[PDB]
Amino acid sequence: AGFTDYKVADITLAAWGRRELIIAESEMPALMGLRRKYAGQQPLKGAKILGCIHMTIQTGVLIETLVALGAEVRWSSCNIFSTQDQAAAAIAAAGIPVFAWKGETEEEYEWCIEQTILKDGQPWDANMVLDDGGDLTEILHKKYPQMLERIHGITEETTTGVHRLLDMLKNGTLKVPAINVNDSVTKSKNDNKYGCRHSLNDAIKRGTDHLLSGKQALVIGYGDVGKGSSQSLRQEGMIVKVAEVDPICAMQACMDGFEVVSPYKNGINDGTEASIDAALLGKIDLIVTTTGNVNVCDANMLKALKKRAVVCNIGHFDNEIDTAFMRKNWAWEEVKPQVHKIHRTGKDGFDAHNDDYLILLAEGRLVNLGNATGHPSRIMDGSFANQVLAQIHLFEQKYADLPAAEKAKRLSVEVLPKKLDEEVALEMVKGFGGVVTQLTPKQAEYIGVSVEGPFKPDTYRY
Amino acid sequence: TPAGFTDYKVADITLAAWGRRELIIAESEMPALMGLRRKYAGQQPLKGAKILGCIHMTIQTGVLIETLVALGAEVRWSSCNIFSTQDQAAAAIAAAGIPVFAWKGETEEEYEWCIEQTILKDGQPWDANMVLDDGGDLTEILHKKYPQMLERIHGITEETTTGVHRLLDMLKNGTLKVPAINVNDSVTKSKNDNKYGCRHSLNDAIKRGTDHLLSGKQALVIGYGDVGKGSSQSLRQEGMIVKVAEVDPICAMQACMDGFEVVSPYKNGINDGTEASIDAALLGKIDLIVTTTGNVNVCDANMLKALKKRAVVCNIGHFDNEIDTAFMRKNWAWEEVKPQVHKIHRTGKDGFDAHNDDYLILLAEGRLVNLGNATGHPSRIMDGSFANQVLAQIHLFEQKYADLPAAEKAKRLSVEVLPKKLDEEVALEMVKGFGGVVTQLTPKQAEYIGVSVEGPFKPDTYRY
Amino acid sequence: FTDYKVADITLAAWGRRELIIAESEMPALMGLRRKYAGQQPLKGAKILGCIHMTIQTGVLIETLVALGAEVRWSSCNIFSTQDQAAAAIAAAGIPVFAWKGETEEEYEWCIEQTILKDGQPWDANMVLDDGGDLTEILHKKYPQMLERIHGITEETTTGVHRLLDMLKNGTLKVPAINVNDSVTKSKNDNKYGCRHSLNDAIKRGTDHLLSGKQALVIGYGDVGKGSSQSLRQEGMIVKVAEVDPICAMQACMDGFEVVSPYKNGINDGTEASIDAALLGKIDLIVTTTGNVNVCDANMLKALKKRAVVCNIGHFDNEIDTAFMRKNWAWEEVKPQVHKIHRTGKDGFDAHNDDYLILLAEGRLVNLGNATGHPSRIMDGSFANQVLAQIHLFEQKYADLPAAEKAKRLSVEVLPKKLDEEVALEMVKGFGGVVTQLTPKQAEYIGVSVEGPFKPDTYRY
Amino acid sequence: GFTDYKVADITLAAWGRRELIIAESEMPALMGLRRKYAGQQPLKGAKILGCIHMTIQTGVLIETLVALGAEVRWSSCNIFSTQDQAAAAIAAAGIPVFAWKGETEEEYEWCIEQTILKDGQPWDANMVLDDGGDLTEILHKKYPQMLERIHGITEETTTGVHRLLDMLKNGTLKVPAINVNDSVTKSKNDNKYGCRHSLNDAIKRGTDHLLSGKQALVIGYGDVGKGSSQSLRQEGMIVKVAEVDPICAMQACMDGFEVVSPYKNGINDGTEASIDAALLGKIDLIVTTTGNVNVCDANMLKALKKRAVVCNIGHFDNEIDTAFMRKNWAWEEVKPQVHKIHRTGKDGFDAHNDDYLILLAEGRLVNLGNATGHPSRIMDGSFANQVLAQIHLFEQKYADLPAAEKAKRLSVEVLPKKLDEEVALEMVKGFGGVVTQLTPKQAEYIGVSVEGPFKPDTYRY
Ligand SMILES: NC(=O)c1ccc[n+]([C@@H]2O[C@H](COP(=O)([O-])OP(=O)(O)OC[C@H]3O[C@@H](n4cnc5c(N)ncnc54)[C@H](O)[C@@H]3O)[C@@H](O)[C@H]2O)c1
Ligand SMILES: NC(=O)c1ccc[n+]([C@@H]2O[C@H](COP(=O)([O-])OP(=O)(O)OC[C@H]3O[C@@H](n4cnc5c(N)ncnc54)[C@H](O)[C@@H]3O)[C@@H](O)[C@H]2O)c1
Ligand SMILES: NC(=O)c1ccc[n+]([C@@H]2O[C@H](COP(=O)([O-])OP(=O)(O)OC[C@H]3O[C@@H](n4cnc5c(N)ncnc54)[C@H](O)[C@@H]3O)[C@@H](O)[C@H]2O)c1
Ligand SMILES: NC(=O)c1ccc[n+]([C@@H]2O[C@H](COP(=O)([O-])OP(=O)(O)OC[C@H]3O[C@@H](n4cnc5c(N)ncnc54)[C@H](O)[C@@H]3O)[C@@H](O)[C@H]2O)c1
Ligand SMILES: Nc1ncnc2[nH]cnc12
Ligand SMILES: Nc1ncnc2[nH]cnc12
Ligand SMILES: [K+]
Ligand SMILES: [K+]
Ligand SMILES: [K+]
Ligand SMILES: [K+]
Repeated sequence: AGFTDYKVADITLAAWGRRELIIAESEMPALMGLRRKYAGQQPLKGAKILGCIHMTIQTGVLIETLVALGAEVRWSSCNIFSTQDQAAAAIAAAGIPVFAWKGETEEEYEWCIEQTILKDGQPWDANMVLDDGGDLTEILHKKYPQMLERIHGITEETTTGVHRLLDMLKNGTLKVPAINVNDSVTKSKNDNKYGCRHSLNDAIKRGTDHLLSGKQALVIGYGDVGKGSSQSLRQEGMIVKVAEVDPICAMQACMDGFEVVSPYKNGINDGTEASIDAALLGKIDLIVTTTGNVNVCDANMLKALKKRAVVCNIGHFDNEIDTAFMRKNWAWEEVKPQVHKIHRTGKDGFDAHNDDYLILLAEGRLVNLGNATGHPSRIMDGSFANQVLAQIHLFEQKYADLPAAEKAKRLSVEVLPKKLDEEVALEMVKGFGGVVTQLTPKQAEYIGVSVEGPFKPDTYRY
Repeated sequence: TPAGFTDYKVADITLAAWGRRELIIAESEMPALMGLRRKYAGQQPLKGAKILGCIHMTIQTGVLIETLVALGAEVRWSSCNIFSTQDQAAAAIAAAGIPVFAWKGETEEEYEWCIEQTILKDGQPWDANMVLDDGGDLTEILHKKYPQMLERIHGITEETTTGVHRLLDMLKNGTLKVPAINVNDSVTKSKNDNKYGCRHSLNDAIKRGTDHLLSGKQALVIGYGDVGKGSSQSLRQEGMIVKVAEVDPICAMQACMDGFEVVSPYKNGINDGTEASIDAALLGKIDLIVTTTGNVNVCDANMLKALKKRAVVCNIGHFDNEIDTAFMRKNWAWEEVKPQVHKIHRTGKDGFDAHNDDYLILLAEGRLVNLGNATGHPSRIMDGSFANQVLAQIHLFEQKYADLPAAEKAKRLSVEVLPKKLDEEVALEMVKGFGGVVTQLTPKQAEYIGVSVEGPFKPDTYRY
Repeated sequence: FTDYKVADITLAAWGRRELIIAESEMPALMGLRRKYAGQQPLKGAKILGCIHMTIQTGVLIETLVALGAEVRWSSCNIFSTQDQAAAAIAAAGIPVFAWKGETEEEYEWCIEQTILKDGQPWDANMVLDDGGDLTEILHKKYPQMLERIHGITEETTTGVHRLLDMLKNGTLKVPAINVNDSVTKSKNDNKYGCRHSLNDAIKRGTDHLLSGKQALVIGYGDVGKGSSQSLRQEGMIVKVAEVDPICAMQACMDGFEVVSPYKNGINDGTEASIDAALLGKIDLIVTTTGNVNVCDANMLKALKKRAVVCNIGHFDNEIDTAFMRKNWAWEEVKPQVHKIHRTGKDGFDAHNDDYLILLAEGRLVNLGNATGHPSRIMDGSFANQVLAQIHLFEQKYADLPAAEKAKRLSVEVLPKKLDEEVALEMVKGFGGVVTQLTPKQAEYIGVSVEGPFKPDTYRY
Repeated sequence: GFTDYKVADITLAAWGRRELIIAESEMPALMGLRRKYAGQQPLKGAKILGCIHMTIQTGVLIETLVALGAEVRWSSCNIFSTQDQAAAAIAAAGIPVFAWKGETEEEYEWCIEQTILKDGQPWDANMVLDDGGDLTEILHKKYPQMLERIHGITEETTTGVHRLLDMLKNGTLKVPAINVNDSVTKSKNDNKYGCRHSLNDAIKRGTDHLLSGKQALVIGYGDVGKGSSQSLRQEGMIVKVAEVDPICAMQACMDGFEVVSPYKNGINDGTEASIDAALLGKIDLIVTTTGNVNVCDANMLKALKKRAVVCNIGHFDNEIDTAFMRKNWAWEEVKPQVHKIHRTGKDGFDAHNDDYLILLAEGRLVNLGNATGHPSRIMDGSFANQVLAQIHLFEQKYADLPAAEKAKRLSVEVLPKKLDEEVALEMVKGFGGVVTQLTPKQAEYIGVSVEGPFKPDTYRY
């Protein structure tokens, strides 16, 4: 009542969002377990969290868990297409500041982040940051250093954001410590891999309703996202080829039953059209970029792709695909929101029955969130249980209140302890109805662990 | 070849020409190992090395042995398991003039005697200066029984998870006398050999031992580490309905996401020692149990008593004590079907009825089943592991730990892994052997993600 | 042009964009347009059509029209229409009566609107049907219209069954072609189509993770085979129920555990007969049988809390949804997704944990909660439909003498050569290359180089 | 003093018996018939000439026929498919069997002749069980007087049925036959899932090659090609499929395989120029599954990637042009049923030559040649059908009918669906599966009897 401190597409979607949040709570036992465990302790009482992450139903359950543990938040999405408008509405209607809708312009995206940072035109009294991709983190360091003086930490969701943090640390420009949430095993080897397994073919089906069985796919990259993406397509019956620059990841692709190829002859990308394996790309029906790198589906690749191939990206940022080239040279025909036919016949107009087009999904933005709903609740449970534990840890450490000599000793980018990683995993397993076996004292002694764990040395790769 | 060569003990020297035929085939399947031969033969980096080697005497180990020799080493060899030798591999190596003491079907006494025949030459300690081990038995015998020989040894290169665990325990207790390289934890070993090797060779061994249809039947895999992951896939890809047990909730999470039901042999996961804690309804439905843990007594006597009639029991971890075979020897009658395949009649100890329906089928007497009942991992997978072995041997031999003063020795007494750059170079040769084409980063791309164009491509923290 | 009724005519441009995409996905059907356009084999045909008004059906409709036909069209399910497809067809001046979310009364009205033109029966002479509802209405309510109709081409397993029952009973009035049992229909559409579209519909309705959860698929015919694969490939632990031991054998060999909801498989009506331990572990039940009450009231009571319940057979009586309407409280999550609260009939607690999630109110879930089968699969089914329409229309049964009619009153399938010719176009659509026998090789196996390559008994 | 047999080594009998006793526990449909019909002795007076792979599984079939009252004289239908411990155990039981692994072609013919002749004269045979048609052909060509007294042939496999149908077409078939192959519990169990189990099995035993990540080309996508393709894909091979039948090719595409032809545009015109050399030069493994002739021809063999494996899982070895390889290339035996074929010439080879192919089982049925064929629990279905087929034709007593009645009965038929379903039910119970029973209302609703059959005869499963 009287609450106007938000901006969403349609507040009347709130009841629908609330119904979906109630379903999602039953799919997120690790997060709901954190709510029950810590609600009395209120470990986030006094925390004021700036949050920048895809404003989905799953993020709604994360926000309400932080709030239930005592935090106040101000929220935005980290992508212009990833918000679920009913989730945003349900959060705003609960009295929580959120600035997010599906289909933002770049200008609106920046404005939404700014509305979390500023309250009534002045810097909010923020003391914690939760980020996915590093955009909020970057704006705070470049534009609001006085705010970082009073911030105790950053908890960063995703591979790309972690890389940006490590670059700041290397350069001496990171102002507050961070937890790399991505590299919990219950994040990286759950969300990044199995989440894309679930949601990649999901988004492609919703966008195009194409049969995938029997068609040819090229997955660029075979890290955690590339592994999950390749499985998402292979399990549908696609004939999947994999490209990689890392020979260890390429080895895994071979042993997993994929043919490893390069878009470039002998894998040498010298910028000429002559370097493109036109015979290979002329047979590809679907290309997916998974790298976190720049220009891995480039202009000459796009020119050589089979007519009517689908082009999409599931890495964090759209510059994996040279969409700028396509905006400059080719005519875009909107099929429906986040689905565009790109006519390679020219820039000025198109024939409605032209056969020489590509289908681009989500304008090159994260395709699982742009054309579907991203990862499912029961996977995001893992990632967001880690986020909550990381917020608790850094808020309780109170870095901003430390003397300068003590700050220097704690300015780092760290992961959560393996014991907590395991405790999140156990809640996930119980959610499936799995029954973990308890070591006898002799067995725990034999392999050199405590019965309650941790069960593996920190070097273990799973 | 050498005139009058008698410094070996194998089952049947007439298998040597067959073994050599298979070695020549394997060379074509092991491009990383054969690349090291081509790259380093001229340099002879192992000239002067005298390697004690203890690892399964397979055709794949033959190619490893002849790679070490080609690079300048002398070796004396034994198997690290009583059932894992391929007799034609041992024969071909002996016929090449290489001391080898190994045959399929050793007794435990013969197994120990074979290791001692590598340690000893003409009744006295060989002047060994390198060790290559798989599981730590030779490492243990040297420390326990021949500690003075370790004064001349520059390093141990240890193949497998269990062996590394034993080394780390020695290091922490102050009992390890020479530095070691953990070959297991190269990604081109652990995430190639331990996983994909078992995927290939578990169902292979079960088929050769039993010729049982696997499709449609119920399996329980104990463990979901690298071997458990590969083993579960070996069975699921055949159409088994696979359930997975784990103590590690992270590994259990992966099993659930990989499409397996995660269960415990014990009610609520709690073993209280009693038969009442066994989930007898679960175990009464299981057609196949596979242990993969590297732990002790994970398929215990009460589980064995509860298993479905005519279930197959096997172990693919390094040591046989994963299964309580001792209980079965004490209480139940063993009927050999053929070598390494026994029906174990639960009707009693003394005799058995030839037509009794209440038996279990034990493979390889509970020893590593892929090597006991088939041929272990294929050459193209062992290529990764054994390329790492050669590089580790070169590294420790060139470091010359035994020649350092006692102060410098304390600084280098460690258990280390190979650097990621080398791991990557092994993988690249493996990928090329499949005909795969790795893409080269542009300078701008390499700058963008913060790597060199030549690698390494991942931080040391990366888990693949 | 006002001779239509759709949800929103302004969706026409969107539907037309998707029809142009779908044409590129349907080489067999577009090949028929190109090859028969000159002949106009359906010139003079007036086709009553009743099948899911999807984008794929739009390409079928426009193929029939391109070959000379006139049509009047309705959907064969209340939830399966894609409104943009219906709009695009209406905007092309083709009469269609169909929208997503019809009531049962509106569904019947829509069929009647195809049957009647300007308050009088249309001079129809052909029928295209999916499930047999239009066939049934013509026989029961408008039998004199059947005196001018040359044949029926029936799409699906349930409709074929209904045709054979009338043939057996002497009540079928016109000849029919069983389109379902072309191999490029039954062993393409019924199986692979459900493989594509079942997990699709479950994700769109619930966004549930499927990996690691327990499913029970009731049935293992073609739909059950495809459905089981749809779930297993996502990582579900899939159990299968069957009454047919041969289909059950296939499930075992395919790597599924075969179970019954009933102790020892005996469904004697009592709660005591339910395997409550089994059902208490199931996260998802999918019915695929074309039978009645295979997910019954006692099974629904025993199911794990928050399990998903859906049906991908033709009719919603596979699940006892009437029991649930009578006894439990329905909370709509969003269209075609309902939480059914087992706490009672009148009202519910918004935070109650004891509910089931029913998709599409028990109607065909792939069409109700997603878009049904993809264009490239429907290409096979609808190429057969066009060929079957050409064949019956040219036979001109309604014009034959009575004794000539008695000899042609049957339910037939298309010849194998045509089945193979559809398959060849589908294979070419994937870039596949079929090998041609040498004369010696064809002699050796006793076939012609042209084919057909298999005897009519071959099961593929 | 039983001497009416010839096997490799009779001392293998005890080992064979141990394996028969295990296989009995894996064959519930077949052992179910043994228990059901033992008292009635429905094959009393039957005298069966059998020609089928002398495996442990065939051992259980033979002893089921004998337990039901039959006498038999047995041979293998392939020179490499016998399991010598199975043959020894059968001989040691007093059953005439002439079979060993590694027969020459002359010995193969001699073995069949030893079943046909007893003490130098025609045996008083009155039934035939065959797998591939060689025994059936010899009887028709050489022993027509014996066929006058034979009541029927029960034929196991696709190729043998084709041969029967050709004879029926030509009016040369002299006795009726049951096509056992086309029971669903045979064709869609044995032909498909049996090859799924045993193809990668045989390749591993012959070569120990890693299959994951390598390229395979499967020629054919019928029942054997479907199972074979799955055998390789499930191991992680990248599997391409060739077909002449566009419906089978459509299935391969929808099952997630790339469909390719060895020949450019699929046109096999006999020229080297017609070979897709780029494709063949990428293939690590080629498997023929067709029942056809020369589907892996000389020009394909010349074009294959160095060190590719070549094998055949169709009934006969002429699927591959091995004659060409014998005539032009040097053969190096690696071990029994594994040969390197050196494409450098005919007159000897270099032991370190890199340009060779690996041929398994000299192109004969590779699952049986290099491993043990299908597993017992799959063969259970096929051989339950064989037993039922033998009972049916023996009880019809065709040989004793008047000429006019023979004419009405001379046919090639399948077993009725009710039997096919009952076999399937015993197989499902063997897995612990529980089939649901229709209610009366449900049976009425779909128009079937509660006991079945549940499908019309047109149903394809
Ligand atoms: N859409 C989602 O829901 C989602 C989920 C998790 C992460 N992500 C994002 O996806 C991206 C990848 O994440 P990750 O965890 O898999 O990282 P990763 O480091 O595990 O994998 C990236 C891979 O790309 C490869 N690569 C780099 N440049 C390449 C090139 N030119 N050609 C081919 N391969 C190349 C690398 O070798 C590496 O193996 C990041 O941007 C991450 O933030 C997205
Ligand atoms: N046979 C082969 O070819 C082969 C190859 C590689 C390694 N190995 C051997 O296999 C064993 C396992 O190796 P790994 O690399 O997988 O090790 P790992 O540590 O990766 O996996 C062992 C797993 O067992 C689980 N576990 C332990 N005790 C358990 C119990 N009581 N119940 C259930 N799960 C339990 C652990 O949680 C762990 O995840 C070692 O002995 C190793 O030397 C064998
Ligand atoms: N949704 C779709 O897109 C789609 C596509 C094709 C067909 N269908 C419909 O799906 C249904 C099934 O079609 P089909 O082609 O698979 O038919 P089918 O005859 O091939 O299979 C139905 C199966 O259900 C089994 N069954 C019957 N009663 C059972 C019971 N009580 N418990 C367990 N199993 C039982 C039968 O034994 C049979 O194998 C029909 O209604 C058909 O019209 C739907
Ligand atoms: N080894 C075994 O255990 C085993 C088991 C069953 C059958 N078989 C034998 O295997 C063979 C195949 O049996 P099936 O049941 O699969 O028969 P099938 O008729 O179902 O399949 C053979 C397939 O080969 C295809 N084909 C023919 N010539 C071809 C060519 N030149 N190129 C590509 N494809 C071609 C046909 O179109 C057909 O689909 C027969 O000889 C049969 O007797 C062997
Ligand atoms: N559903 C989701 N919600 C929030 N962040 C995500 N990242 C990937 N999927 C997501
Ligand atoms: N094991 C086996 N025994 C007999 N015939 C077979 N055909 C295929 N496998 C067989
Ligand atoms: K979601
Ligand atoms: K091996
Ligand atoms: K569709
Ligand atoms: K066998």
